[PDB]
Amino acid sequence: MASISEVIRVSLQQEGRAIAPDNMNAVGIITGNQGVLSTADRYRIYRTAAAVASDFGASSQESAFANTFFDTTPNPISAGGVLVIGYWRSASETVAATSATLVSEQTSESVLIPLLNAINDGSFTITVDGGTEQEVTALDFTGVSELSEVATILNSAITGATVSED
Amino acid sequence: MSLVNGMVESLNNTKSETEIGIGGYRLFARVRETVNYRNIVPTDTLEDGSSSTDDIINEPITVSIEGVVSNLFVEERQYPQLVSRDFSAVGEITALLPAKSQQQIQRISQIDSQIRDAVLAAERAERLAGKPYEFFGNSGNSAKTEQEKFIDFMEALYFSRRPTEVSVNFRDYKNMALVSFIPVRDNNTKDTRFTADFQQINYSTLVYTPVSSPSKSVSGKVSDASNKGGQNPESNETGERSLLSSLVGG
Amino acid sequence: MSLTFNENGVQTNTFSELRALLEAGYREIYGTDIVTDQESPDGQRINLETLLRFDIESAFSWLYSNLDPDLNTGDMQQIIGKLSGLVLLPASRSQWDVTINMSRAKTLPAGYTITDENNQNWFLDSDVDVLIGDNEVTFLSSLWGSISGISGSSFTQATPEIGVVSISASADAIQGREEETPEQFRLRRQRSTENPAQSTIGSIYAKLAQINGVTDLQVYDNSSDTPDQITGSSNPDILNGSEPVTIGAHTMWVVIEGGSLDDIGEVVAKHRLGNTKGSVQVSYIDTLTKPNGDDFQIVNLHNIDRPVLGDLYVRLTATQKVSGSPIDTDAIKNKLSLVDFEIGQYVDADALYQQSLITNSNYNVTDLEVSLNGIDWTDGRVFSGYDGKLSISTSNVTITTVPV
Amino acid sequence: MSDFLNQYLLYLIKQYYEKPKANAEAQLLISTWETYADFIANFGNNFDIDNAEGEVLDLIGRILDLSRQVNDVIPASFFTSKVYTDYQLTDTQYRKFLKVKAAKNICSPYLASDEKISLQQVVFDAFDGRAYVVDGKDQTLRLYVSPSIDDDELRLLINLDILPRPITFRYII
Amino acid sequence: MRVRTLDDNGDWTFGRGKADYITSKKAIAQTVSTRIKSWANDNPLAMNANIDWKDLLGRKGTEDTILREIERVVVQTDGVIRVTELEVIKTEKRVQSILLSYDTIYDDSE
Amino acid sequence: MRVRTLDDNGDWTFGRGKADYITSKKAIAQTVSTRIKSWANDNPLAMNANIDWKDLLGRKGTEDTILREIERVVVQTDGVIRVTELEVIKTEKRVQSILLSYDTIYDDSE
Repeated sequence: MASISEVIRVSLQQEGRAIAPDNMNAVGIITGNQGVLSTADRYRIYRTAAAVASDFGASSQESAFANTFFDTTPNPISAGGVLVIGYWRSASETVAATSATLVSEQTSESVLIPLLNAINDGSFTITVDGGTEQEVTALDFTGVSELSEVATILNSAITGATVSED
Repeated sequence: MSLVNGMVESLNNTKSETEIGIGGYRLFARVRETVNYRNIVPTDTLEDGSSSTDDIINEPITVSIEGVVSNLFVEERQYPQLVSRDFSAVGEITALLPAKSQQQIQRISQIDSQIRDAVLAAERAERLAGKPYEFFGNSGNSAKTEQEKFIDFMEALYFSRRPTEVSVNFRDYKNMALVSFIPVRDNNTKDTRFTADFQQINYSTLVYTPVSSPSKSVSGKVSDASNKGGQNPESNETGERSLLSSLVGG
Repeated sequence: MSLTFNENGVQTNTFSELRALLEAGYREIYGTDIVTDQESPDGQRINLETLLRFDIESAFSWLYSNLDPDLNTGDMQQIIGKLSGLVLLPASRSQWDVTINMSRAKTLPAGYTITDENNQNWFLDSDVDVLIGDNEVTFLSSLWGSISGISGSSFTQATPEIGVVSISASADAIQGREEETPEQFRLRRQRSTENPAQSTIGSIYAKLAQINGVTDLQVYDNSSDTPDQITGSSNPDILNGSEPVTIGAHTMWVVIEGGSLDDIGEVVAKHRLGNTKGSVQVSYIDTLTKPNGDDFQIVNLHNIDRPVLGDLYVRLTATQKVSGSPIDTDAIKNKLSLVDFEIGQYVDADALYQQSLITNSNYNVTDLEVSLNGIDWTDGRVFSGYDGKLSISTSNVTITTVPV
Repeated sequence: MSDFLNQYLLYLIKQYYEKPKANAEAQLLISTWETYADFIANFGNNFDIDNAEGEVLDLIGRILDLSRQVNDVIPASFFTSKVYTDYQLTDTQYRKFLKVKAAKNICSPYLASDEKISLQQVVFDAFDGRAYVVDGKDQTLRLYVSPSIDDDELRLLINLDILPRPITFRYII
Repeated sequence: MRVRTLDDNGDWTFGRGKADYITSKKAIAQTVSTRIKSWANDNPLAMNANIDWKDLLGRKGTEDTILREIERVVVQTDGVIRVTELEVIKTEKRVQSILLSYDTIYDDSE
Repeated sequence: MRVRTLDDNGDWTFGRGKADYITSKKAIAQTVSTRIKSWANDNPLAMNANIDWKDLLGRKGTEDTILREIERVVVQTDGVIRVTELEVIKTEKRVQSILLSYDTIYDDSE
């Protein structure tokens, strides 16, 4: 079944255009409720009521303020602007213990894959919990078409930790 | 009538990049290029003050193109004109037709080969209705210079008495009828300076048609019951064949 | 049993079966237990689609239903009737031979109209050739049918040439034929199914029954080398036979009534291949060119016989059955009388019961029989006579009621 | 995927040729209509005197005035579909009698009639090519037959007048 | 305007009659979404159904005409008013993705 | 259009009626081939039968008009559409041979 879709696809816009507060109209609403914006996640950027709801729920007063925000007919996003929800610690935030992370460089997926597919054998040295040095000596990256696949390969290789691509 | 119809069918003629010329003959230069949208607004002050609107009768757009044709035209940046496809058998729907024996089939084959020779010319003509250039075609003979080609194509279009499609920049109007073609030849330039006024043949559909434009394979199939006038067959002479000998007895 | 054209005939699936088929398909494609089915939007949809398809299938059922000479009843009856070269007889203008008497004998074109007893026009297409004497011309009624009139002087002098004097004609009418109804056509066709056969035992019957005035018919052949026998006949009903006749070998025989002698002779002379036996002597002539390029007229003389009409006697008893609901003899007589009888056909008790009942009949029949000489009934058939047509007059149809 | 289904599915626009539910549904409609198309196409196949059994044969009888009731007894064609009484015709015999009757309906008293259809041609393809008519002397009609027909059948046809016969007839053995 | 809803992958929906129908402002969304997808000389019952793809993705130099024809199809849709559309990537391999935004007849009630 | 075939040397053919007739696409070929060969003021029943040879091969400076008239004859033929013709040799002794190519109404069924 060779679909029409592989010569044209028509879908719905998914990410909120992923813009940044550059212009003057980058307005904020500061909450104090540690629901989803904890410290080090001090802000989130939105351009529609529904997204604020999905991160905040139409019940929480923050989504209510977003609703009364975007409901203004000439609202800021109509002139190159964004809404942003902040967070001031109202009372005794408890930051849950995290696990060590390692975020890699921004890789375009158009250059990482062509360079990987020639690399027959693998080679890593990683350490988790300061344990014995782990060396990975076989990663047949030849059969890889997207970063999700190399992510899975690294996940299978690095023992004691999980590998994700994002 | 409706204000909505305006934008809707204002964009109904979109100019392709290939830039059909006077119908495919782009081998001249457009010195000037005008269109004339006109309207008849009845004059006297309209009657009611509440609803007596809907009184701007539309008009046939004319398109005037004056240009020059030389022996050697070098076209700057325009894509090739490619022959349009013969999408006639798109819905062609056989296999319900009867089972009939060989040389009963082949008799039909001979009849088909026999009248295809007499219909296929006009069939191609209707397939290429808007654009006459690739119907008449590039002249192809090395004797005729380029002004030969422009004049004989223009005469073919003019005697053709069939509407053509004409492209002003930003619009490729679909049914222009050649109204006036004046080529002029000064005695100080070997080129030909020609002014051609076309007039759109706009015609809408009065009757209920569910299908806008079907294939040739179903165009007659979805046609509504057509009407012809009466006639007195008992008073015809041009075909007054006698009664077949197989009928007088019976 | 969905739309099976089998030995059993045509079995177009019933509407419920078609709906079940479509619903089963829709159910398998979309939803095993989920999609709704009736008195519901999708259900009404399914109903519309099944309505289209069942329209077509009932058309199939009707088309095969009209492949049957005993059920056709319509145009399809004639389409199946063209399968032999016969069609329904056309309505014929009634003829009327009258005496006109004009003072001059130049010419008479189409126009005339007479006998205002009825709002009628009886025109012609021919001149007058004799003086003021009573010279006869033939008029055709303006109404195609069994039109007729009696001798009345009520002529409407439409546009008379001179208008000499009244034209009262002698009383004799040719009825004219009303267009043949399908009901007659069914029996004529099924009986005359051998029409295109050109001079066989059935060809004579089929091509004589086309004659403008014929009413009842039979054909006979004696194919044996031995005389006084009958083997081939128009109806198989008499092949049963074993009853005397007086005919010769290698001989046909026509019994016919109502046809013009000219046309009957035309058909018999065109379609006979042997000896012919009969009293009336029909004739034919034919224009043939000699190889020297001359002209002459052969006369084909052939003998046919007109049936000796007769009577028939019926021994019938009726049992009326609701206390105080007596039979009506008159209705029974007028029904049992109206049975059309074919030429020399066996009248048997066995069919006459069906004609001895009327639409709402309170009486049963328990002792019925037939006889030829007003007496001496016999429990089964009795023979009419090979050249004898029969009727059942209201006079001799005797009915005996039994009270209850 | 026969011709009917394929040529009709082209009326599915290409948004819907590949979505499985839509294609299946369109195929469902096309299939239900396709059984009617097949029925119309096979009507000719399954109707004529050859490929006819049971009621249609009887129908043909009543269209050619020949009921399966010949009131005579013929031995059985012992070389299930249908059984009748003894004194009726098993199908195949009644088929080929109806063929003979169809012939004799369009008879003519000419053995090589150039204008109209002859006796010889129509009796010959009545028996599908196992009959041969030559005249006699006292208007006898001698009739040769292939040995693939029992005497019972032919003597019955002559004894029921189903063979083509203008005035006189006979057979030969 | 009603129209039968299509599920995620875009196949048809039967059952739940009068409820698998999209009401509005989303019926326009679905109808534009798959009016774009209607190749021109496909349907024998509408041979100018929508824009001609086999003759626009198979020829060099049609991006402007792709965009003009998409605007034509969208604008000539029962329920839309305006458009705001352009190209967002530049054939990231060779496939270009264009961004199309239109104002339905709804959300103009103030 | 039917027309009696001619054999190799171009004489007429009788016999095999309805079979010595050229069917099509070759009937056009034969008919153009010998329409070129029809001198103008020959036929008393068509004195402008085809192009005038006694007044074009007997006068200097007619090559352009020879070509234009050949294009006229060919194009005005029942069954042809276009032409593509020019001169291939240059009077190798003094006879010039021109190359004539035309698209019949056939081979345009795609």
